Amino acid sequence: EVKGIPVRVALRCRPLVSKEIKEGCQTCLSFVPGEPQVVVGNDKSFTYDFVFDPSTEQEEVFNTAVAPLIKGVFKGYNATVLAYGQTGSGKTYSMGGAYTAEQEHDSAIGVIPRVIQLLFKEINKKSDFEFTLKVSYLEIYNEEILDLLCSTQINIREDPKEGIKIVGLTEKTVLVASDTVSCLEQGNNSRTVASTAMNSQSSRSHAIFTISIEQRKKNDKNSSFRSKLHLVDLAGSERQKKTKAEGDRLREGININRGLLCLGNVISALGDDKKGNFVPYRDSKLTRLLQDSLGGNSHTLMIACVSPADSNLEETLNTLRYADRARKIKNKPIINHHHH
Ligand SMILES: Nc1ncnc2c1ncn2[C@@H]1O[C@H](COP(=O)(O)OP(=O)(O)NP(=O)(O)O)[C@@H](O)[C@H]1O
Ligand SMILES: [Mg+2]
Repeated sequence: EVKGIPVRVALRCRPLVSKEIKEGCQTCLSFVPGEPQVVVGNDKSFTYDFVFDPSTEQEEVFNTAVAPLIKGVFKGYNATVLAYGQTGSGKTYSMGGAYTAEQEHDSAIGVIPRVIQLLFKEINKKSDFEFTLKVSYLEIYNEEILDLLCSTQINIREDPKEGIKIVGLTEKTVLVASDTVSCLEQGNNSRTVASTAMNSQSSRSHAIFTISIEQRKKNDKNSSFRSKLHLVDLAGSERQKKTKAEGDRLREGININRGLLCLGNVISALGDDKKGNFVPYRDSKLTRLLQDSLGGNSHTLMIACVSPADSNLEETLNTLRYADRARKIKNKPIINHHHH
C-alpha cells in the first residue's frame, strides 16, 4: 500500500565505460525484462518506478519518465527532476548538463534540452492560453551559490509567508525555444568542470536550471498559474583513492561529499516522516534549495544513475539504497493559483 504522492525514482544504468573495460571489470547489475527491478551483485533486488538498462537511449528515458512530469506544469504544478549518483555514473549526460549548440539534433541530447523542446511544443498547442517563461541557472560550488548566467554574493533568505528567495540571482525572460536553450548553453559554459581519474569532465558543483512558468487564459488575465520547474544536475560522490585528486580538486571533492551527506540525511529523515519529525534541510545550501522538491510542494522525479561495473559495487549499492529511500518521501504538490 502506497498512500499519497511519492517522489518517483528512475534507476538508470549506463553501459561500461573505457576506464572500467581497461581495469577488467565485469557487469554486476542484471535486469528483469519488462519489470522495474534491478538485481545487484547477482543477489540483492531493488524495485523503482522505472528501470533503464544500459541499452536505454536518451529519448526513451525522456518519453517514459520525464515527459509525463513536465506535462504537469501545464496544470499549474511545480516539478523537479534531479540526477543523483557516483562520479562518472551519467548525471550530466542524462540531464544535458554539458549540452552545447554543437549537440543540436544529436539523439544523444539529454533531459534539459528535451524539456525545452517539449514546453514550446505544448505552448503552441495551447492556443487559448498565454505564457510567460523566465530562466535562472545557478551552481553550488564549495558552499557558495554562483550565477551561471553572470559572465556580488548571492544569499538565501527565507520568506516567512512561504519559500526560499535566492537574493541577487539573475533571470532572463525567454520568448522561444532557441533563446531558452541559449541560456542552457551559456550556463553550461560557466559550470565549474575539471578532470579527475574517474571523470575527465567531472562536475565540481551542483547545478540547478529553473524555468519559471506563468500561464493564463487569454479571455481572463486576472487568474493565472505560477509555478517553477527545477532541473538539477548534482555533483557526485567521489573517493580520493579513485580520483587521485589533490589540492583544489580534492577540496572540491570534500565539499561535494559533505553536501551529498546532507542530502542523504534529508532523504533518510523524510522516509519515516511523521508529526513532530525534524528534517535537516538547513544543513546545506543544496538541501535548502531542494526543500520543496523533497517533501513539499512539487511533483519530483529522481534519476538515480549507476555504473554497472563490479569495481563500483559499493558506491552503486549506496545509490540504490538512497534511491529506494527517496521513494518513501511523500510530497504535497498543489495547483499554484494566483489572482491579481
Ligand atoms: N547512458 C550513457 N551512455 C553512454 N555513455 C554515458 C552514459 N552516461 C554517461 N556516459 C558517459 O560517461 C561519462 C561520464 O558521464 P557524466 O554524465 O559526465 O558523469 P557524472 O555522473 O555527471 N559525473 P560527475 O559530474 O563527476 O559527478 C561521460 O563521458 C558520458 O558521456
Ligand atoms: Mg557531472
